[PDB]
Amino acid sequence: KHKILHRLLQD
Amino acid sequence: KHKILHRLLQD
Amino acid sequence: NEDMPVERILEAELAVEPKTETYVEANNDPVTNICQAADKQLFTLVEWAKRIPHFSELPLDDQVILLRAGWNELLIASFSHRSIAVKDGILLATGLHVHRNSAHSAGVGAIFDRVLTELVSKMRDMQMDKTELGCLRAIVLFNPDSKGLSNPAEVEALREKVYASLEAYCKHKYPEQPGRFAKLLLRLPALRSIGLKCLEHLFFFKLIGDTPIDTFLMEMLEAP
Amino acid sequence: DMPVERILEAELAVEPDPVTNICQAADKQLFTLVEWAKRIPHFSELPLDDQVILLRAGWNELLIASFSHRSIAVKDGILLATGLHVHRNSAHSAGVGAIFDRVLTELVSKMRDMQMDKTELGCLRAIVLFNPDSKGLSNPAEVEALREKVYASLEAYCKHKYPEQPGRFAKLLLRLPALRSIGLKCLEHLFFFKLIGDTPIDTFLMEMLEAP
Ligand SMILES: CC1(C)CCC(C)(C)c2cc(C3(c4ccc(C(=O)[O-])cc4)OCCO3)ccc21
Ligand SMILES: CC1(C)CCC(C)(C)c2cc(C3(c4ccc(C(=O)[O-])cc4)OCCO3)ccc21
Repeated sequence: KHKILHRLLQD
Repeated sequence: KHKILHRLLQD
Repeated sequence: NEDMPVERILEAELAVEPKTETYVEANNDPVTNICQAADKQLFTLVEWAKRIPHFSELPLDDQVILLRAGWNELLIASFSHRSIAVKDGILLATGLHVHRNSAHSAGVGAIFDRVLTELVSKMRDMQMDKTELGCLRAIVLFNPDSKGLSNPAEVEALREKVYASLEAYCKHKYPEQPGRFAKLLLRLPALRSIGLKCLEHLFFFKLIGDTPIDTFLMEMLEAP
Repeated sequence: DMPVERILEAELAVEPDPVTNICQAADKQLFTLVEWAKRIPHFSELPLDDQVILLRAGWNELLIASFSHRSIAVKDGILLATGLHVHRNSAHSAGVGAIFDRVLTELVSKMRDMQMDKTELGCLRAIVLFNPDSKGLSNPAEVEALREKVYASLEAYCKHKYPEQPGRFAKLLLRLPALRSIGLKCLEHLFFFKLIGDTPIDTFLMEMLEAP
């Protein structure tokens, strides 16, 4: 859904 | 020019 | 609260409150009835404003600007607090009770739900009293950001007088709740957002020409 | 539990066609926005899904608050995170003078007049971030609790730092409705720019504008 936002938050 | 509003405020 | 007495603000609120008999006298288009209530309340909103300390002392053109800029939020705040008295839906100033199912069938369920969740439920949970509601509305009224104000500094001064009196009122009435004053002020951004979304709906109804819109509501919806 | 020193640190650690330049800076600042949030006490403890909800809900307001405060020393204009200065006249010639003027008059000028400091700006942004009304939150009560902790800390800071200004705390909170309105209007402009397809829009900004 939100590739960019999720990645920055998780990793 | 807001006929009603003016009449109500001046009243 | 010498220059901005909470007692006077409460008085203004009680003075335009719909009467019990209006509700009793009653218990078909939901949107039409709601718009009829809005038009009715626009007249009493002027009466209310005149009773707020110092509003009538502002130049006439500024009184006009403040009411045109805030009527939407001012009316929403009013019926939202009025509605904490019922378990669901909203009580209209005409005495009619509009339930969630009716709002959804009418096609305005999302904004109706926002009002119930962000305003009504929050006001009921914290038991916002009439004095507090009155002060929040006065703060909304004295909006120094309104474009065209001849003397925005005075409006700003009036707003500051209201929140000073409100904080003092909260501290004295609810000493056990230190964050109550901030909690009250923090409902204002939600009120702003909801008011803007409500206006979008009103312009659509007006554009369609399907909904009867009375004289005062129409004047408020038509550009300066 | 919510130290103003930590909020101030979050603010500083991230500290850095007119419309094309502005949108480029916005895309750049979205990356740093996430890092800022991670530095706000307890934000990273919230579930991932709620962290996403809070950022997608308040990014416009969060970014506007940041560049507005950064522009307090600028005359009739704003300072972009990319180092570029955008003057009022340039904004008007680009067709966005109205919203630009709202930012200058309702935010930048107000922040300058009351000399809003970085700690206060940080607390207001933290309050904006912890928005319990955001739709979809799995635990709105937790977010509400975090917001209450921020304004409790903010009020204490104001009473300590500015004891001669009793109404300062309220003055700060009352800039939030204006920020909400300006954020909504800005979002509308971004949607319009995307619709027309006349303005370049980078990947992160594009994603934020992508429907749920
Ligand atoms: C658009 C529509 C029908 C959607 C749903 C809600 C209930 C928000 C709504 C509210 C209004 C109203 C309004 C409604 C009721 C009252 C009242 O009964 O006091 C006074 C004002 O007008 C202006 C602001 O709020 C008008 C239209 C709508
Ligand atoms: C619509 C347009 C071009 C009009 C003028 C303003 C300056 C309000 C604006 C603001 C934004 C911005 C933004 C602008 C600058 C920066 C920065 O420099 O930190 C970061 C974010 O993005 C999202 C919110 O605010 C984007 C577009 C516009």
